[PDB]
Amino acid sequence: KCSNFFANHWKGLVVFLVPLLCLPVMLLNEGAEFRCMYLLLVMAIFWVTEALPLYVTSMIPIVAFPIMGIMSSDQTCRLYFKDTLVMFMGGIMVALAVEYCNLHKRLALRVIQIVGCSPRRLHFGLIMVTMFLSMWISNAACTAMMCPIIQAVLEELQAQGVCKINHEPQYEPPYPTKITLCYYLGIAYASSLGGCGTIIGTATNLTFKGIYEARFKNSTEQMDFPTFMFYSVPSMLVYTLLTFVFLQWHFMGLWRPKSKEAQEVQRGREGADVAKKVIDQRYKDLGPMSIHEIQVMILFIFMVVMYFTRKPGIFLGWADLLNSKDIRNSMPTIFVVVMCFMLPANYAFLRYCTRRGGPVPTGPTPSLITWKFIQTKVPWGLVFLLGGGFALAEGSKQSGMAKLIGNALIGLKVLPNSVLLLVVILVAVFLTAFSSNVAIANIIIPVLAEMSLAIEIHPLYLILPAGLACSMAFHLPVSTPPNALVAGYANIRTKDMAIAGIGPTIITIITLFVFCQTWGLVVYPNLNSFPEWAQIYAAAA
Amino acid sequence: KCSNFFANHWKGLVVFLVPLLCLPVMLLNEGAEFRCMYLLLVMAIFWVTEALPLYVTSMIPIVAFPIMGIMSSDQTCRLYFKDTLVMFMGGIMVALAVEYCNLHKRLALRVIQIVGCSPRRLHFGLIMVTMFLSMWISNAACTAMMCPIIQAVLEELQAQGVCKINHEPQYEPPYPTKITLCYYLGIAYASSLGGCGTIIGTATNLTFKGIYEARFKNSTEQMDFPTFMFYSVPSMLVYTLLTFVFLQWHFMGLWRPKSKEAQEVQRGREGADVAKKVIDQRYKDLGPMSIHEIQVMILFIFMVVMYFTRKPGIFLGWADLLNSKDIRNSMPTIFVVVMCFMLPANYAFLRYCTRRGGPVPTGPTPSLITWKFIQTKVPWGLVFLLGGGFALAEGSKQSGMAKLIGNALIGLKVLPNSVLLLVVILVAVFLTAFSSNVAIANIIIPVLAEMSLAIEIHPLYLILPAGLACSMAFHLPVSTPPNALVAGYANIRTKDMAIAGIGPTIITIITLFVFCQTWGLVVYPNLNSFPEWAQIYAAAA
Ligand SMILES: CCCCCCCCCCCCCCCCCCCC(=O)O[C@H](COC(=O)CCCCCCCCCCCCCC)COP(=O)(O)OCCN
Ligand SMILES: CCCCCCCCCCCCCCCCCCCC(=O)O[C@H](COC(=O)CCCCCCCCCCCCCC)COP(=O)(O)OCCN
Repeated sequence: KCSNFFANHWKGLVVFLVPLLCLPVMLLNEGAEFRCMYLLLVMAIFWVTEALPLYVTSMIPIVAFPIMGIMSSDQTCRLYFKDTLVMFMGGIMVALAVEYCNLHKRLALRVIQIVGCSPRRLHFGLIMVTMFLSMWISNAACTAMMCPIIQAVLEELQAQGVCKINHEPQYEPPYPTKITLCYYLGIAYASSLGGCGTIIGTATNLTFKGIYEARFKNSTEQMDFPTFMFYSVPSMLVYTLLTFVFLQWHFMGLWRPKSKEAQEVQRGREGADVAKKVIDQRYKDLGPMSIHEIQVMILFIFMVVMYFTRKPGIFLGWADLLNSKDIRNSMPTIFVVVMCFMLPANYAFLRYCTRRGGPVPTGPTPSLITWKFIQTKVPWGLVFLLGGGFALAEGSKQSGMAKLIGNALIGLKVLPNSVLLLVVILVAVFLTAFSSNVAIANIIIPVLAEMSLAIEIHPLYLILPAGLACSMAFHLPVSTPPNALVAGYANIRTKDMAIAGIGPTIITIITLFVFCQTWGLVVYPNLNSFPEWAQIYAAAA
Repeated sequence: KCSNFFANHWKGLVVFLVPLLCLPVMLLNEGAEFRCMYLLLVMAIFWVTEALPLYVTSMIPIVAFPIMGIMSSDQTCRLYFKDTLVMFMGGIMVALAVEYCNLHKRLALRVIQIVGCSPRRLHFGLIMVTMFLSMWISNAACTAMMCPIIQAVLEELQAQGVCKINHEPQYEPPYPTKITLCYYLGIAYASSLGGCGTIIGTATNLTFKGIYEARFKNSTEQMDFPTFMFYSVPSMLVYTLLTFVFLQWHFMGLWRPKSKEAQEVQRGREGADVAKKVIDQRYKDLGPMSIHEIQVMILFIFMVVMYFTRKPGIFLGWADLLNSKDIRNSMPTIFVVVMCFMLPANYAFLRYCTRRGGPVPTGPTPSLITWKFIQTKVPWGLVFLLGGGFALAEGSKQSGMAKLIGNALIGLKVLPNSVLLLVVILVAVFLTAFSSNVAIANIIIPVLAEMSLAIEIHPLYLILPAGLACSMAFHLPVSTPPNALVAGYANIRTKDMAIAGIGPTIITIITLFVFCQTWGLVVYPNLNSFPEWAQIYAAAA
């Protein structure tokens, strides 16, 4: 029974020991940079193990930094709540606003009518629409939005009888069937993948954009919003299609002509007509567009286009027009939220003022969304988690440990650049797979910045592939909040998820390694050589 | 039927008209100070009218200020997490932690045992314990904690047959009768009143302390933690006691024995012994004190002690001990939160494996508090409200509103100082009566500071009484959240509460006007004479 104590109490022992075990690192060496390293290491161990609730560990810098003497208490508390975080919160709130009026259901059904009711065509349509959705909102919001539609469509096919929701016929909740697992893992993976396309979709893009633009004010290259799309989208398409093919083969016998599941998908092909009838009758059941949905759509489109035109390459941009003070992208999303609270819902009140119509509303007209709804659904804990990364970045920069570790990693000079790039990709993936993506990106990026400063490489040549690499996380439930939500709301098991995750990782390293060296040259032909403006920085350091 | 239109849809009209109607303010006068004036006025009129939800309107500065050119967008978002805010949020969290383990029940029952069980003594005991609890934590959490205890007690008395909580069946929610009205209003008023006690009682104290420290740094006086308590406590005891007496007279038949309420109280006196049996039997039912409660109590006391002495003082100032960089009071509360997450609940597991006596737990022991609980209880909206208040204060200082309005009120020098102080108190209370406290403090403090600079009057002499008075709100449900919670919990017709408000307002005004002039001179010696360091700023302006 001495083993059972280890079985049911392992989470506590790690908390008790790890600070004590790692205590000597401060004591032996002198500089407070070692104290910063101690804090970073212990916080990382808590993150990866999930001994404490994941959010609460991010609070530690508040007590740590003033005691360690690294940074003043007032500034450290200030660093959490920055404009990017406001953008992210506004995005989540407007996504809930979309969810309120059921518009996503209509969009899904319309796409289904477009594609048809064949099983593989169904899967392809869902993957593509999920990618398109997640290109421009929060990933956790995207998957939470889309999942109930998924449950509805497979329970409709349950009424059809082609598939089974749970692998066992209810024999802990029962294991889901291969088909259901395929659908849920597909939506999760596509949701995660979509972030790489656009700056706005996932916070990691914003974080390393901020880090790079902070370190080098004098960079000739710009990392512009249209150019970021031009770099990102082709690879995005290639590996999302490859992930589709791999997932289809792994679960449904796509390229295996003979399988028991192949008979199942052929049977699903047989009942195409009845599925078409249930789908188009179901669409008919929704009814014509209400106004409510119409202005929701208008606000969403306005928000996206208003992001697009903030000093773009082709256009002058409104930011230059309103050059009174520097305005970030936080303004449009909050503008949308406030208006979404202002505007009415049905406009029936207009009947009394001028119209001859009969009906008149009895009470106050409800607005688009109600604060009672917003409080319950949004995951408020994310603010601390996002703030922790900024706190760590600022602390590491001011304490100077980044310079120490960068000058420590100086032996890599002998290697040719391409193999160094491969090593960078591999280490970035390995680090990401064990925590939240934003935190890992904030840890990793500055030391590579200083490394490139030292080992005479153009910095962006490593920074951009690294930042793109930080996004993927495919085989840990704790790795990425969309994966956590998909673990919820369903009965997926960790081992099967991990073994399914082997494909997309291999695919994404291969495709980044291939397209970076080729496409970036077209995007930037100066990455290979070392520019003079960076030589000035090197001389400065 | 057009009467029904204005009766039902006025909230939309105010939103549509007021921003448009108040437009000429910026058009007629060129200075950006008037733009800031317009912003402040429209925000305030939205606040008082409650057309929009209270929280959402405070978002407006982060969109208005970057466009209007007063201050950059980055700074505005930075203001929303000044350390006082995280201190307040942590205070709410630890209050929930106390709530989780039923400590308040034990405290209330013990105090009831100490005082007695006669009706008037019962009411007095509840009032005193409510005040003592609200001494240290946020007011909304305090009243939300204390509310169901009163429900239980009145249910007990209903079982005894002394009185009925409901007024009458069918004379829409039922009307409450006198006794329950008295009890609930006592709870609300006592909570709000005792919140005035110390620095940590309510966000207004933190707000105006921070403003005073920011505007003036060379001043002799400091308003550290002990001195504020010394200035405040003697007054709060007096007006709390007088409030108790007034509530006894108005609702409970104190001095009028030839009244119907006198006979019911007399009937209550005979049955006091049976109620004593019920009370102490119920206390016996609750059982002995567990380790859980002991731990949470130790953490609470440790937190308050760290506040008391760590900051500069005669004995054992730990801030002096760790003075590499200045550390504020944010550390202890977040320390308590994270520590409260770390510790276990039972200790049976660890001790039992070594001890070998007693059952082995079959699962991991839960921590003191669970993030699921924190998710659904904290009023997360308060962050935006406090941020809006801070933003308004900073913007008014930056743009030049304060200097203009202070110079505009230059004429008030003719009146004697006591009369001026009385006018300040009266106007402060009247403005507090409309909207939330922290907003009024933010609007009022800076203009008073600049005016007192102009009139050559020691600024503390006015700023402290006004800051104390801003807490006092006793009339309308929108004025302060505890009133809303009470009115919602048991339906209260606002007419009765408004009528009952006439007592505490008069009592508080009189006792403040007397006790300031008496006690402040003792605690602060030089208030009457204008100090030289203020004259330096006077020449600076
Ligand atoms: C100068 C730099 C400063 C940096 C500061 C950074 C912030 C703070 C960092 C940490 C500081 C030390 C904190 C120590 C906390 C110990 C918690 C022990 C919890 C515990 O007993 O867990 C059990 C195993 O540990 C054990 O068996 C533990 C053995 C010892 C138990 C007795 C502990 C007594 C209390 C010690 C704290 C001081 C007094 C507080 C009143 C397993 O239990 P489980 O599996 O059920 O866990 C379920 C999850 N909770
Ligand atoms: C060159 C000058 C530049 C100046 C710049 C500075 C000033 C800028 C000011 C911007 C103000 C924007 C205001 C937008 C909202 C207007 C108010 C609408 C209120 C409303 O719906 O009222 C209804 C009653 O009818 C009414 O109140 C009757 C009027 C209805 C008007 C409808 C307007 C529709 C606008 C277009 C909407 C669709 C497109 C959106 C992009 C419902 O009132 P209620 O009380 O029942 O409900 C209240 C919510 N629960």
